[PDB]
Amino acid sequence: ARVTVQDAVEKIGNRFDLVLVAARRARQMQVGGKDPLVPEENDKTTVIALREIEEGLINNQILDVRERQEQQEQEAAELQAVT
Amino acid sequence: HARSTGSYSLVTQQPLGGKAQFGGQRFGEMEVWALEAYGAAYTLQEMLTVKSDDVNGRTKMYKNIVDGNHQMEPGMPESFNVLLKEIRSLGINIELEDE
Amino acid sequence: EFDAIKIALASPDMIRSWSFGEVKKPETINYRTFKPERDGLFCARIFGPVKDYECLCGKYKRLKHRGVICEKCGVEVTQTKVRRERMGHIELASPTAHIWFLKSLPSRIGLLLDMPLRDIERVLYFESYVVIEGGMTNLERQQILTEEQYLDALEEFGDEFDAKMGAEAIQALLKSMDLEQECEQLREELNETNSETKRKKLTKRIKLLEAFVQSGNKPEWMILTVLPVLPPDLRPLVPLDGGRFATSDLNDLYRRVINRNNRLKRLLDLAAPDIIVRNEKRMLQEAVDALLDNGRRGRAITGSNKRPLKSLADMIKGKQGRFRQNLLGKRVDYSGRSVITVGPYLRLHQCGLPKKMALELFKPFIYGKLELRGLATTIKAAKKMVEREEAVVWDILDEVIREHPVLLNRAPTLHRLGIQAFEPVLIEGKAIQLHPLVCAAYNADFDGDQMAVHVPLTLEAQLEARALMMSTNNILSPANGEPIIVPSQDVVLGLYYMTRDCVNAKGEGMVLTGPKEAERLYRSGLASLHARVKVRITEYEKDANGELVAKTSLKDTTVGRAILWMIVPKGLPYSIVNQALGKKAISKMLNTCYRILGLKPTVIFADQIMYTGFAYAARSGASVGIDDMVIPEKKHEIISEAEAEVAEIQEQFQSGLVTAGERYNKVIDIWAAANDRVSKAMMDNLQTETVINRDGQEEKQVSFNSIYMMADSGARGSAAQIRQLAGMRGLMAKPDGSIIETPITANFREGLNVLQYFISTHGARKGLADTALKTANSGYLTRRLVDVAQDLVVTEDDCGTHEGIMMTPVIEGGDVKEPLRDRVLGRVTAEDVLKPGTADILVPRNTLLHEQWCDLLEENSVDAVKVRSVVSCDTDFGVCAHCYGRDLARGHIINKGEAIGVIAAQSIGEPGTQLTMRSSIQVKNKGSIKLSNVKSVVNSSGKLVITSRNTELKLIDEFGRTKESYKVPYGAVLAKGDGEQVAGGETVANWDPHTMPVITEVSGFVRFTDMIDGQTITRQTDELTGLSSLVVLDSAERTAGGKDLRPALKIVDAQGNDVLIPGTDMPAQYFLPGKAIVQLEDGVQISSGDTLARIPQGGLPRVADLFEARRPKEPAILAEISGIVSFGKETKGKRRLVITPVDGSDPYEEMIPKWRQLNVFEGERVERGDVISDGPEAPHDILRLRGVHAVTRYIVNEVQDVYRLQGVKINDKHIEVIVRQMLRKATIVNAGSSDFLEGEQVEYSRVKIANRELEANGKVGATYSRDLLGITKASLATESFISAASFQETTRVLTEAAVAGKRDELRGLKENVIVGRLIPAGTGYAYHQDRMRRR
DNA sequence: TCATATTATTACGCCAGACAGGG
DNA sequence: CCCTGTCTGGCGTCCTCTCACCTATGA
RNA sequence: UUGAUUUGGUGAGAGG
Ligand SMILES: [Mg+2]
Ligand SMILES: [Zn+2]
Ligand SMILES: [Zn+2]
Repeated sequence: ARVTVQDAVEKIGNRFDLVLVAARRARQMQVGGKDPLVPEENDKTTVIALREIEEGLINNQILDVRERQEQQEQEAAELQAVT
Repeated sequence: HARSTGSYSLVTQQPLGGKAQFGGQRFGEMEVWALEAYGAAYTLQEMLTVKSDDVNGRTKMYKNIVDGNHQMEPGMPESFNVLLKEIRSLGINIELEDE
Repeated sequence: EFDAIKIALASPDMIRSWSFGEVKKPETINYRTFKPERDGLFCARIFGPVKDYECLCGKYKRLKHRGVICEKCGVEVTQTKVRRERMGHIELASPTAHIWFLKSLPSRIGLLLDMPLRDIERVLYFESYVVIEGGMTNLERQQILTEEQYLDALEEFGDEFDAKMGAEAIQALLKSMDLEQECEQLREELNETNSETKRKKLTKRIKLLEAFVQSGNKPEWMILTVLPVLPPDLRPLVPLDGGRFATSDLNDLYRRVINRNNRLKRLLDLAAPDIIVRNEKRMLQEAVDALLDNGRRGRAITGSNKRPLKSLADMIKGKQGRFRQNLLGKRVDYSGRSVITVGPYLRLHQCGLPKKMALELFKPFIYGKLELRGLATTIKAAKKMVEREEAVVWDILDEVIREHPVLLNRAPTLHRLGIQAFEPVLIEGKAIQLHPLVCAAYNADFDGDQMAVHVPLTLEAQLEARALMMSTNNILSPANGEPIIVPSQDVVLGLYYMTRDCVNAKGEGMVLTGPKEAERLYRSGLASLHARVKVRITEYEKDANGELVAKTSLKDTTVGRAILWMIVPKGLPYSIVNQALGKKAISKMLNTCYRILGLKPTVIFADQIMYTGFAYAARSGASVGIDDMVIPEKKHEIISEAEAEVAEIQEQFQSGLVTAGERYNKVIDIWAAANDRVSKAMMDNLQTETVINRDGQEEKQVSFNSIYMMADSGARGSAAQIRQLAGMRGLMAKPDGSIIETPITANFREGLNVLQYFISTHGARKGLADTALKTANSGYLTRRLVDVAQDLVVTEDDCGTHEGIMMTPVIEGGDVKEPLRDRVLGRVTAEDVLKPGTADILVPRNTLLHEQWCDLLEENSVDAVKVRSVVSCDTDFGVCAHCYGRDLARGHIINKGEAIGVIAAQSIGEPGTQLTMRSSIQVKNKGSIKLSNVKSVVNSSGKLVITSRNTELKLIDEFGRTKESYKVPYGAVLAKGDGEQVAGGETVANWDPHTMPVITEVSGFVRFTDMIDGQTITRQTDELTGLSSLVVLDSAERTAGGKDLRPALKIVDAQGNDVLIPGTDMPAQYFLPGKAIVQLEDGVQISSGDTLARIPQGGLPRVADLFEARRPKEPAILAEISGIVSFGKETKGKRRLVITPVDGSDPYEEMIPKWRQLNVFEGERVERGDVISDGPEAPHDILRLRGVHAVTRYIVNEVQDVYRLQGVKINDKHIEVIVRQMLRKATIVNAGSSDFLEGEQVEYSRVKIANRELEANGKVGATYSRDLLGITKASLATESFISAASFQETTRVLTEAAVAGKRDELRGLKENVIVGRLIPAGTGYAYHQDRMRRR
């Protein structure tokens, strides 16, 4: 559940970047393909995003690392499927 | 009273006003200043582009909501292009510059 | 997608390139059928087909050949919205000059062709002729010609001679006007003249002459040749309910211009005579000028009935144009509105929202959910399901609500706490249930209020509603540090009845093993809620580094304090509940909980406070009766003693012993004294009326009277309201402004009779009229403030400076009003504060001063802190993060991005409603004396008299801080001296303001220099005393033969030689001013401190006159340069004053209006920032004389005095940043090696980055001068014309921007609210960082 | 029905900004 | 020629709800 | 491809 986002503001200390990081993550869960890193208590993708932020496993650096890993996986998939 | 989507005016692309006309709430000037007072840049962007005026934005948004994709494709408000044609209908050459 | 918006003039080639066809015929439509007109205003070929992909007449009724245009239709083939973007053009037969460039004040064609507006209009309305390159005749180029002047010239210069009229002639003049040539001439003219007026008249003409050459704007583009017509879709022709078409006003305007243009083409075909085509072209000129901006010419045209019809400029300007009505504020889908109600079961992050509104606002989410499950197929099926409202869509609705916030909004939103985001809880009902604490943020009572709900659609908006705008996140008001979720009215009564005590109850003095059995003894019926009792409580004090240490003890407390201790979180001490808990105490309870335990315990503890307050206020049964308002038994004898006193005064009035004004003053004084005595009688009779015994004799206590707990708790009520319900209700005042001598001796529990209620209605009708007219000025003040701010975004982290204003505590002359901890709380210091002992680094030089630092400042008794202010920030285009300060609603520093101009403007203008609209020095405390700005001398008796007017008398305590301050005049009798210790209440100063002392420095004999009785001075021997005095005349009463004679007194020795000033070689002569009377006559030896002559003599519009920076009517005059001073010419309009500096150059002077009582003598040396007369002082003089920090201290003190007189807490950051936005423009003094001009006004960030990129080179920079513009002149003088056009007058700003060819690099908040994109402040600051990086 | 085209009331209160007048 | 009355323009609060009323002419 | 007119504008009154 969710009442305040205060710990998520503590771990991403800008309070304006929290919205952007959790929005990037909640778009990775909504359309999205991806599955959450945290157990869901029938919370929506907003609260699951912020709840991932509070326990310190999603920030901007982890999302860019995962997207570089997916870009390398697509690169290796294209190279190993064609050649 | 409540409004999700219905009819609008003629001159402008914004929703009608009142209850006898099935219309939405005027999100006035001081509410825009109150959203600027927070960091509500995306809430204000859908509050004056998708929810109100931009016709391509609101049809894409209704289809995006009912597909299950909360995402806005904003575009430019229609009443600002109405402003451009009313200013341009003077002897004034107002434009929109480089990419 | 696109950068800046460019505005320029419209060439006739550009207007033909916009166009799609010439609009000929004025015929609108057929009107008997449905078809339009071919080819009239609403054409087919010129614009497009009414129907989508259809020839209106007949061909193409499918989707194959989109474009073909047959001869039978003369129609394009595209979309229904294609006509909204397409515009037509009217080939104006006769040229017509634009009204926006002919009447803009100043006119664009008025200061360009060097011709007066009057003469320009004469020729323009076919009433005067104008010459154009005549030839070899005796006539100028600008000189005009009349009928008689032309007739004679016609017969004279019949050959080479040109003299046309109207726009045609004007056009030629502009067309044949070598811009470049004029530049040099004008520039050379400005450098070959000294005329002040001319200089300004030449610099304003050359500025608009070189600006036209810088852009691609031609001089012949001012006159309209190819008038453009607005798209039909934008001038819609819809019928109302009936059979007629309600036509727009622009169709009347365009149809008249086309009717007249067709008539003028036909008359130029037929070769009508001169006067016919002059009237025809003049009617076309007036028709075009009425189309563009109606009513700027003489009385505006009208269709139905006498009301004028609305033109294009009236579609732009005004409160109902496009900016203020459709681009800044829009009507909004997914929105709702209903009446609010309480619902106190809520947690403060959630609100109640009805099921009917919830099913209407969330129709697309329900459609998406229904389509996901598989219950239905097509969208229609889902719309039938929710139109029928079956049994399965309510589970769908509870599954779309759950974690989806909504924006509740009360309709007059003044500050940012009036839009807050909640989570819905569904309501059987039709009313929004709103959590009560949150009401004190919205200013929402429940007397019929309404609120709007808005739905954040996208995912970033749901996250902004949860992470920025959630109601748990707004628990501190952004104007200050005070909590805004303070418990308002019922809950403080429940607490004040709960945590209190009485001297005997059930369970007096029994001992309890915990708070749990305290509540168990209250519930079972064995003790009372207020019964004093030793309990054993375990308070957790967190004295280690983040570790909570338990200490358990026995507190002598009550039952209610233990029950309320069951709700307090762990870290707070027990002494927060040990007192009686009114409203100030519960506010600081929540404030100490927020400062210690953070946010989440403070949210859950605010809810538990509200729940236990409501529950024990329900258990209290705290009614109000007729017996609760206890009448004083002493009230009738007080009224009879006052009646005996007015009887004595009127018996003196019958015998004429006293005056009438002294009678009125004595009656108002005794009724004020009797009113205070009646209030003290009732206040004793309410505050300690209960007297109950305990085990023996009686003992008194504070009362449990109901109206007294409603007053003492601070729930609702004060001293004045409870005074008017029991004691007499004062002396009400008539609308003349003066008070009424017969008061209203009857309260409300006794009956008012008729006259007393009528006087009461005077006093209350004035208050209702004041609020209902005050609110307009309060709202317009908030508008001007958020449009001068509008741009200022926290955009750095350190500006890298060492300058900042000097925060001292403010002291008016009473006790120290606002302590230093209120002013330097959460503001980052400029240099490191020295500890008051000696040279210690107490705090470092860039530390935020939160509460722990401010307590270590209060322990050391720190004098004053040099702290960083927003007006000293060195950041180009924004404010750095340290020079702002603390976040104010967040504990930390301001984040990179958060818009501080808008929250500051709202925080100053939001209390605009609460504000109103319409001898010697006696010490109070006991301390040490200190003097500043002092040059003094010891008199003969010993009292240190002062030879300086501007001396500040401070009372410093034994610790080092400054506790008192006063202003002591020139020549006062100080009972004390420098550095001395006094007693509390001892008089330390004395003077006579009705007698300006002309006291000396040295001793000697007195001579009358230039003092001749008969012309200079006069003989007026005193009547009632006999001790005469030679009365000095002024320079106006004596005649012109002796008017040049200046009477004076110069002190000599026993021989006659001039005793010199100690320090110089100049004698001490004192020139006597006008209206003086000589006290000490000739031959009398003098000393210091003895006179040489007798010289006899605000609420809200104050806030407006400080921010708008008006001048007062009689300003205090100052000196622009230091040095010696003297007088001048005898009364030619004014009386001169010449200042010659000691080392600096002489030629500055000023002609003082001689109606002022001056301060300076002839032998006085002045300084910049030193006063010459007295009264109010304009801020421009502060800015150009003392400094920037002086004017920002002047505005923040002169407006915190209004906000403190009415009792509103606002931090000074907001006034410092609106002061920054006032003085943002500057003027050049020395142009230097840059590209500027001499007296050009340029904005400060521009000139600073210019000479900071030139000074980093070898070249030395440009030296500016700052100027203070008032807020509406400063927001209309911006480098962004949309920012200055969404605000006041759009005509002036759009013509200035058009003829300058101005460009709007958007870069602010309101340009991006207009153009429809992300704000460059909040969440969008990362987006604008990205876009500014990727260029 | 289908072109023809504009006249006999006053009663705000500052507050800047530009303009002819005169010592 | 620098003060100066005098005249002309340009402001004047947001949100909402109910009702009625809408150019004359004319061979 | 499955449907339609107030906003426009005035005046008066009301709510917070
Ligand atoms: Mg109310
Ligand atoms: Zn066709
Ligand atoms: Zn700074």
